[PDB]
Amino acid sequence: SGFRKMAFPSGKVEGCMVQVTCGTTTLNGLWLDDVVYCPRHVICTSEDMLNPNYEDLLIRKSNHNFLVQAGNVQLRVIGHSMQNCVLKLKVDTANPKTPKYKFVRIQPGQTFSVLACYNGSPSGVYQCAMRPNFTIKGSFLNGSCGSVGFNIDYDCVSFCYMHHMELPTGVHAGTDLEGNFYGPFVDRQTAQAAGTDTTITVNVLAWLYAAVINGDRWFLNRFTTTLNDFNLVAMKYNYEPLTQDHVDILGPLSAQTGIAVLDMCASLKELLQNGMNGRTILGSALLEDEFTPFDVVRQCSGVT
Amino acid sequence: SGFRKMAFPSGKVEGCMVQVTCGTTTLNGLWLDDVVYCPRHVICTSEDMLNPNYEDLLIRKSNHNFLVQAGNVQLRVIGHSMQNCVLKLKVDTANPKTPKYKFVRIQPGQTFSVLACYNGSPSGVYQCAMRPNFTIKGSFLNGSCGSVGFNIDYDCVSFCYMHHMELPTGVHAGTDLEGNFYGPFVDRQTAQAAGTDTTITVNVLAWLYAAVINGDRWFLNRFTTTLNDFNLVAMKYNYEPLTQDHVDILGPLSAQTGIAVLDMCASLKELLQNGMNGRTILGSALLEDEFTPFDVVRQCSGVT
Ligand SMILES: CN1CCN(C(=O)Nc2ccccc2)CC1
Ligand SMILES: CN1CCN(C(=O)Nc2ccccc2)CC1
Repeated sequence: SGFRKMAFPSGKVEGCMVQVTCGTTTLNGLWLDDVVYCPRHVICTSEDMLNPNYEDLLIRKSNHNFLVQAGNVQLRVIGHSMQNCVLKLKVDTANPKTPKYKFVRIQPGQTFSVLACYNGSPSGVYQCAMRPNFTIKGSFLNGSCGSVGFNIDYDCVSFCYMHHMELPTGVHAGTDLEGNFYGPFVDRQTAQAAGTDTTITVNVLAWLYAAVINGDRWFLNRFTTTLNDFNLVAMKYNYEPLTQDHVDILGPLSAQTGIAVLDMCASLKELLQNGMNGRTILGSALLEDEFTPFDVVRQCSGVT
Repeated sequence: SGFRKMAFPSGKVEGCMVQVTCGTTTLNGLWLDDVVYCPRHVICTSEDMLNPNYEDLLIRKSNHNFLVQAGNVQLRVIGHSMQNCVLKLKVDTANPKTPKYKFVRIQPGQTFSVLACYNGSPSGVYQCAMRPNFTIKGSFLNGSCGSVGFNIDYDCVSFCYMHHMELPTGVHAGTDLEGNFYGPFVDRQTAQAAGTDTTITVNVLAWLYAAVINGDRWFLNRFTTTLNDFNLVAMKYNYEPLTQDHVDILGPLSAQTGIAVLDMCASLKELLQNGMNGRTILGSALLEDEFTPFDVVRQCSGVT
């Protein structure tokens, strides 16, 4: 029993983190097989970051200008190609600790673990969500760029995020491992403002199921509702619309708890309309939206 | 920028997790050098757990009755001794992945990472605190016993917790690695009720410093207070008393922020007396007490 914001074990990813240095800029890289992945803005001075022409900047760089260090051993760079907003540095040694892996572009509302790194060294690990406005609310200081987000499926690591940017508003933007930014963000130091940070409604409902399962039940009401009724209320509170797909995904939690999904929606509606009145749910005073229904099934069943 | 509930990288600890089976009971063990540490209630049937005489139960057990599996390779048990509420199983092989380590008995209010395991396999990692009533609010299902709490100091892992018990109230009790329970708890299935779960006041203040540092400032008031005045208010709200030691520990955050510790106390006093009025601080609607001042210095400085 008990319900925690829980990251995946980071060890498989620790074993992939390296330091990448280009001139004066040092940041993190991901060593998988004989390729090191890192943000292409490694080739930028902070001055460059105002109006960087990455192709032009790259002409001046050789393989020997990219210093790649895995612990205290240097990796030889034998090639590099810019793929979108990532550099792929080919090195002459395959990472002996390469786990089984995929690159997956996640959808907004999807959760993942971040291993925050500095100089190719892990500082810590925490569970995030891709917000509906394609930002993440990370913890990232200077040197954290190249820090990655991942999921683990038994022994396969699916890398979904590489950290690139902090917006002037202190939220974070980055890419998939093909170097495509999530949302409208670019690796430029400029006015980029995130859209509305909506609540991930399906994740809130899953978390309400996790609460009931762990004994926090005070918020269960006598009411039900409909998707359309629920959604009129959701929208007014900057919650994402709930779809039949969302209802289908919550099915198992519904079955296990014997609480219909629309009944729970109607519990959630009253919480929105009436607030918590100083009460808490799994030790939170607001409605948590960074657990997916899969996260809730996983942690309430003990998947390893 | 940004502030996250952040666990240590779990990889050094992943490499120590094994499965221990005695008859029908399977749970987790910690393999360091040629010793595997696990909860002594591995020798108990759920029936035993009502009124277990561990010495008597142990007479009937041989080295060959303790099945120790590290991945899919069995470890030979060549000896075992009961030390308090832990079994130490001597095995003929030293764990090749043994990191630098200590056993440290932590104080209440101290934070640590848990690597939740099932059958010697890590499921996830999360940051806890030892509550002032010596419970932790964990996430632990059947088979999680032997899951450990730790801190990392660069490359040294200080193991502080081994998980043993869930109280009837769904909070967790366990031991240091010498097998001494934190607080008044025993490995018996009975009426054990935790005391008052007080708020770790020094941790709240550190978190208020982390907020200011990350730009959340709305709660900064024009007032100051004194330790005695603050404490009259603290006590009424089931906050731990604040001591000069606590003030001394907050010194660096005070220096960095230029907010005197007693000024921040007086901000915290108004928060207690006036609530949040529907506002949030680092995306929380209550006052977080599971970051130590050291945690706040660490994450705001990027220690690896
Ligand atoms: C911008 N360019 C792109 C091409 N390029 C390479 O090095 N390519 C390469 C890739 C894999 C192995 C060997 C060489 C130089 C920089
Ligand atoms: C309860 N007893 C305690 C003694 N004991 C041992 O095996 N001790 C041992 C320790 C280290 C190496 C070899 C033997 C049996 C069970």
